[PDB]
Amino acid sequence: ELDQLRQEAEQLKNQIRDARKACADATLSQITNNIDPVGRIQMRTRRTLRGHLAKIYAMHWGTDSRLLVSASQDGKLIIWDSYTTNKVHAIPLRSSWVMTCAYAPSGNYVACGGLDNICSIYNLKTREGNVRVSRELAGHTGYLSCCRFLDDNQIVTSSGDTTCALWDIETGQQTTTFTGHTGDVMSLSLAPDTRLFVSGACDASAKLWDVREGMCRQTFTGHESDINAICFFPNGNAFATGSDDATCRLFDLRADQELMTYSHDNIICGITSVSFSKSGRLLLAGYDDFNCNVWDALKADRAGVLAGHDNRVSCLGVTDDGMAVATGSWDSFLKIWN
Amino acid sequence: DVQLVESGGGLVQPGGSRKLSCSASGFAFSSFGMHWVRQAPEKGLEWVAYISSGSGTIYYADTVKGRFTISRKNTLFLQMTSLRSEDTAMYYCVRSIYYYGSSPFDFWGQGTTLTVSGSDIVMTQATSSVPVTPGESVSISCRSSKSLLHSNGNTYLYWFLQRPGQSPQLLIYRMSNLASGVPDRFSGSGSGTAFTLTISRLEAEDVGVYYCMQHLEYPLTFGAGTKLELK
Amino acid sequence: ASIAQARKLVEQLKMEANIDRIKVSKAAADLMAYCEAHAKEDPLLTPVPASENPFR
Amino acid sequence: SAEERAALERSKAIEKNLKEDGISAAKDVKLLLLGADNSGKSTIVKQMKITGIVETHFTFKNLHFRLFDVGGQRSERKKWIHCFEDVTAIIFCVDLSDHESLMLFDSICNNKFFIDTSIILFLNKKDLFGEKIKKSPLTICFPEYTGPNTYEDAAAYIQAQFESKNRSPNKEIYCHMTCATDTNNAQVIFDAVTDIIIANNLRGCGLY
Amino acid sequence: SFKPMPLXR
Amino acid sequence: PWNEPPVILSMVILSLTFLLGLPGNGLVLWVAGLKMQRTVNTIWFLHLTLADLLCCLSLPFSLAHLALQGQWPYGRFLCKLIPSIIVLNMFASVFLLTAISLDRCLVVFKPIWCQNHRNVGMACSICGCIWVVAFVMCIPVFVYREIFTTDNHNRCGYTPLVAITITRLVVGFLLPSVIMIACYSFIVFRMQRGRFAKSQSKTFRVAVVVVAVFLVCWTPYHIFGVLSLLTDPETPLGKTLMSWDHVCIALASANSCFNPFLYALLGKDFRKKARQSIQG
Repeated sequence: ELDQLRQEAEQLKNQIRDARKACADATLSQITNNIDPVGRIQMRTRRTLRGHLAKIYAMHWGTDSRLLVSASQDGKLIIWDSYTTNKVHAIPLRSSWVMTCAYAPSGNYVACGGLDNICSIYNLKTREGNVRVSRELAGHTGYLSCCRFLDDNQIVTSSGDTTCALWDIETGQQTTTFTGHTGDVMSLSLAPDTRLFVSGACDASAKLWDVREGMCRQTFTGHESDINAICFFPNGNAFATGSDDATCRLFDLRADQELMTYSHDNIICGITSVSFSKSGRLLLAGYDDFNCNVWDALKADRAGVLAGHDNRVSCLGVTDDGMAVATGSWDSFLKIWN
Repeated sequence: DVQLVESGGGLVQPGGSRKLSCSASGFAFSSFGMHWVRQAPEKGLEWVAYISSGSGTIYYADTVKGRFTISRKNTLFLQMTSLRSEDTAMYYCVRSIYYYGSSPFDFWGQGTTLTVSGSDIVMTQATSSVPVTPGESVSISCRSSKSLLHSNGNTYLYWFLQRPGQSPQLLIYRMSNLASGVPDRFSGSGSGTAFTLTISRLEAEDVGVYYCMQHLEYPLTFGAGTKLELK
Repeated sequence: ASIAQARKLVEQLKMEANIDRIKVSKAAADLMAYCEAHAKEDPLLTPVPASENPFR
Repeated sequence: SAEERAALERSKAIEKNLKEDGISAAKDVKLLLLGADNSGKSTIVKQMKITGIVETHFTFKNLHFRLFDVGGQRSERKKWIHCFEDVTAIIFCVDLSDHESLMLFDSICNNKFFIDTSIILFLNKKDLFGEKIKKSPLTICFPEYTGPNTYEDAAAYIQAQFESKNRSPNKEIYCHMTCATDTNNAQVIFDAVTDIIIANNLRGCGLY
Repeated sequence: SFKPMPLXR
Repeated sequence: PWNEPPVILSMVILSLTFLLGLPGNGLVLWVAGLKMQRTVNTIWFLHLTLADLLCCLSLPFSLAHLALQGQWPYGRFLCKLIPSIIVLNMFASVFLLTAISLDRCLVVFKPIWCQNHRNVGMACSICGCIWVVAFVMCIPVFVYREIFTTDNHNRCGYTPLVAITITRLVVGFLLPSVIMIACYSFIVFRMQRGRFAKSQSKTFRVAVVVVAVFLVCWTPYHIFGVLSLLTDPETPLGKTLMSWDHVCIALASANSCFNPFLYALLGKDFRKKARQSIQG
């Protein structure tokens, strides 16, 4: 009966492909060919955050668009004041092999994980002054590649053991475990309503999970290599995935397929980070080629380049008000662009 | 638990000297700025000295400079010299960590009664006593000679509540932010120079004297203190 | 072992295939509408003058 | 700023601590420990004193060795092997008395992040290798192995097979044979690391 | 006496 | 202006030194100060290029002094300071070369020590002490600068000489040259023991070219300096020495422009950084 099940899976995949191709009546380019291009987008390094001494692997903005947490393999997580360049917190980590960091939307907590397979939640607003490890969420058997706070109490984490987990920080237990990826889940972005999230794994697929039910609603397989970054469109009805194939692609949740691909002939380095603008018109993608390219998300043409990093840019983030974009890089420098 | 116990207060002959310790426990003392705030038996609060984290910057009041010395085993010191007759007061120990979004002056010490035998921002609370009943709304007011709003947008007005027989508790910091643990019934508002602390659904635990303090520049100046009494 | 995995895979494929899909033209049209409705308030594609720029 | 001066003072205070901690961390020699499963990694890491990554740190002749055993990461290296691109050397352990190791060594010596990093190669279980040679010929593993079936020549052939998987001239492979009934592994690591340190210092000065 | 030296001596 | 071969040769050499030293030192200083990081290797290069750049900026003063054939138009303080800042830059360059060679030998004969007790702070402290030593060596030359007419114009110049010349010779040639040769010789000798036999052809060539450039830039200077003591003036044996002295000073100043192509630009990583920073 194994062969029958395999044939049923193959025919179901064929049916999904036929349904997705039936809805592609007109591509995104043939629709947005009539809009004026944004032209050149000249962004200048307004601030440079010179605090880290090793490669920066993660960064995250505060919901107030002023605080930024950064994670470097120096063993530190520094909370930055982007307006004044000041350092408000320097959090020493038990394990220096940190590959992700998150900032709670309330601003009271900071998450951090990496090669220790543990997501550590840090209390920024401790009554006793310093920052203390409120919780160490140890349930993953592989490296934690991403983590995002749903609220002060629950966090969704992505791990290199092909699983995504939803936690309850008060009890430290996996409320839900999302399974179905066949490769290391490398990226994760939560929707604006945080009722569902997408994860990009190394099997060149991105799955649309919903946190409440714990089931993979949709699967988007368009890439050719490992997906390194993922980010929702501001409306929450689309997302962009940047892979090691040196291309980042736009997917539609409702249309269930890709809308545009952002690739250039003179680009061969893979994507490391992808972020959208406040209105979603610009797609800022970080590259291993030491540069960040601004893409016109609708015209699929480069509107600018955020050059000025001496090594691969590992992270990128646009503030909630869209005022600025922060890029961290392997040269231990985080630069605010505007 | 966070605790600031101070000792070294008592009867001192005029012209002498006395050192006041401030033993801290339950918090990271090294990363906090420390203040000495004195209160005369019949008057309101009066900022005395401040020593920053790491003993970087030390500031003294106009009538304290030269005579006193603040230094910081998790303990802080105030080495007084040439104690006049006006130096008799209760001396409080205050922790005032400073970063972006921090809440300075959020914890005050118990206090020690020490009975001894020009261009500053003047902040005046015009009303000194208000009659009020529980369940009603009482609004306290305060003014400042200089605008407390800075170019960064923060207005540095602080509201403290000294309940009868207790140490002051921070209610509102930077004129609009409700401190940790303070009930939501307390609200702060103002515009540049004139500020108003609004209390809704007054309870019996909110009876006391309220001070307005500016943190725009040193020396920090306290208001006279609007005393709210029950019935 | 493998039979359970195949059964889970086919169940997941059926559930995914039983989702309603809108036209790609409609999906692109709503993206265009969102980008045009919020274009005036996007501080990155139209630079904000240094008076209102916090990073001046 | 008004009281942003105190925030700036705090920022400087913690920046000074960041600089001090970086200075303190720069003194430690970071070694990445690799090899196949049950290849003698645990034997050498449990003989020189002291669940994702296991860090074993020790001091030998005024050198702090930060040794990372990353064998517990049941995933693909390419997604986290760049975290270790700053290691001084790669300690590779091979079990003689047991092709997978050859493929792993070829992948890790020809990695883009490890072009200049040198590999300190360990060939454990020498005595068990000799006993197995006395029991079974070494031609079983290597079909193209022609030569005497003595311990010395077979062991040298294995070492040459391993040393022939590298191509970058700017790195050396230090091969040592251990019977696991010995305590000279720390000295072997120390002398190889001293050679690597002088080489990297010479490259940093442009003199090499 | 006087030994007019160059600039760099 | 008075194109005698001794002085026109020095003028040509000095103008070339300015022309290929101002951009050569400027680009290296810019790259190593802003484009590149502040590692221990870069500290010595940064300070050495600062000294060479200071020599280049003070070079048009020597050009003017040669052009006017003396006759210092400035005051007493200017003639007491400028031919002291010139010497300060010139010999801080030599001391920084010696420090570079010492560090190169130290990272090879004491590698375990050069990992624990070798930071950017130590390099910065050593460079500061080097600058202090150069200033201290420039005091005998800030004391004795005097102005007296003795001619139609007022030529500026001056134990007022034997002690300063002998101390300058020792501390600026002998110990620098001896330390440089010993350090580079021991680096070359050590590079013949394993993993370095493939090298010791590039390393030996680099060491010998560095020491050879240093010696051919700084031996005529000291040779003429010690010959001026034995050979009295007002005679052709000594008049020719004074005429040729401009060429010797020009060579010692030319080292300042030779240095960026021998120390900072041999670091292929810095080569790539400078290549990327030179476009646009």
